[PDB]
Amino acid sequence: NECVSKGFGCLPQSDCPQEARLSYGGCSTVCCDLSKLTGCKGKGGECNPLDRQCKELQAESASCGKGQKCCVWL
Amino acid sequence: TGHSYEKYNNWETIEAWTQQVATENPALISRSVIGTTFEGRAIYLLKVGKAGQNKPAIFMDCGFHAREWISPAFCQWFVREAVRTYGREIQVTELLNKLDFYVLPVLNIDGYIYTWTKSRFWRKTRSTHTGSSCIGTDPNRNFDAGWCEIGASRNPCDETYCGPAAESEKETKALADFIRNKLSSIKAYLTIHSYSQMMIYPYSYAYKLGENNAELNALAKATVKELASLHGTKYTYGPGATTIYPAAGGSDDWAYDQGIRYSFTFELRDTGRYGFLLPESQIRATCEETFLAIKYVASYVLEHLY
Ligand SMILES: [Zn+2]
Repeated sequence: NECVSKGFGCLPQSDCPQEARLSYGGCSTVCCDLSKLTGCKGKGGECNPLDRQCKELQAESASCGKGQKCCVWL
Repeated sequence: TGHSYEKYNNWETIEAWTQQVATENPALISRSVIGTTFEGRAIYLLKVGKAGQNKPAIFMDCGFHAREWISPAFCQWFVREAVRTYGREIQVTELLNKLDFYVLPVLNIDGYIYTWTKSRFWRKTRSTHTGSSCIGTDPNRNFDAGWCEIGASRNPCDETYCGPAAESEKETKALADFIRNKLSSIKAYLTIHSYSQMMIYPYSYAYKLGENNAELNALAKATVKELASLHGTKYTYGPGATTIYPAAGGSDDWAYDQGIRYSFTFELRDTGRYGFLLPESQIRATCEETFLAIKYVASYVLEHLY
């Protein structure tokens, strides 16, 4: 797995924007430059309702939109 | 290109490694299959310890959650360190002569493979159940411990989905079956996750505390100090519901309610800079400090048998 050996990871196309894609093999989806992702999901987070008690990734909560915040499940 | 203890290894390499380590260390390591994943893959368990009569045991698992790659990396590091230092450091010699360690390097194998070749941040299993087209259940919401009551989603598509029923996943049923069968010998249960640098004890499915609470808190406080000895890494600790978040159906709480009085969840490095994507260059230091913690807990358990 070239993608992972080089220190990156595989993601579905819909989760890896064009500028972040890489040419390395190993993925049945696409190799992604994970360090260049932004937003909750880009950090392994999940957008949840504001009243869900969680460990919030606060810097990414704005990316979740209205009534939502970024939780990272550990 | 082959196994390394300071790189993340794909499942095929970890699987090969489990046999190798048994073959290379016949007096200290044997390997078992405790069951099979949703996709039909053998789930391996290593028994680390020297043959003896009626040995008490400590059960440790890694790889509940697919994307938490440092967790399986640590189970692997633990096995090597134990055998490397057996008959050379007095503490470890004593531990392996009087105790067995069951070490489960990856539980969620289907998920782990999926993060390697398809989607790096996958968490759940890869099962399908009737009633939903979404895939996967959170194995750490799938145990019979306040099952699906707080801190768990009923939506199959969510990351904390509890499943259609407790032990709906072959992986969690296999783990629970194994522990139930060995209950009279298993004295501690340790389950390795990442990230956030914490050591957590019951309860996560409610805000209640164990009968044991004061002792668990003191033990945690002492082992995080021991962990910090090496590289200064700071861990917090406490009961799960208030320290991390409510999370019903966890394996730590389930094991504790079976009568295993020492039951902890470890959350390894880091605190979010890399998160799940902990760089390979941090594997050694993370594993070294974590090893000190597990050793400390194991030695405590040896002096507090029940
Ligand atoms: Zn986890």
